[PDB]
Order: sequence, then structure tokens, then C-alpha cells
Amino acid sequence: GILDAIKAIAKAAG
Repeated sequence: GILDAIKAIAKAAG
């Protein structure tokens, strides 16, 4: 899921 991927990445990026 594109949305799921973005969400995880966002938090990871900090």
C-alpha cells in the first residue's frame, strides 16, 4: 500500500 509505505517512511525519516 502506497499510503502505508509513506506513513512508515515519514516516521522513520523523523
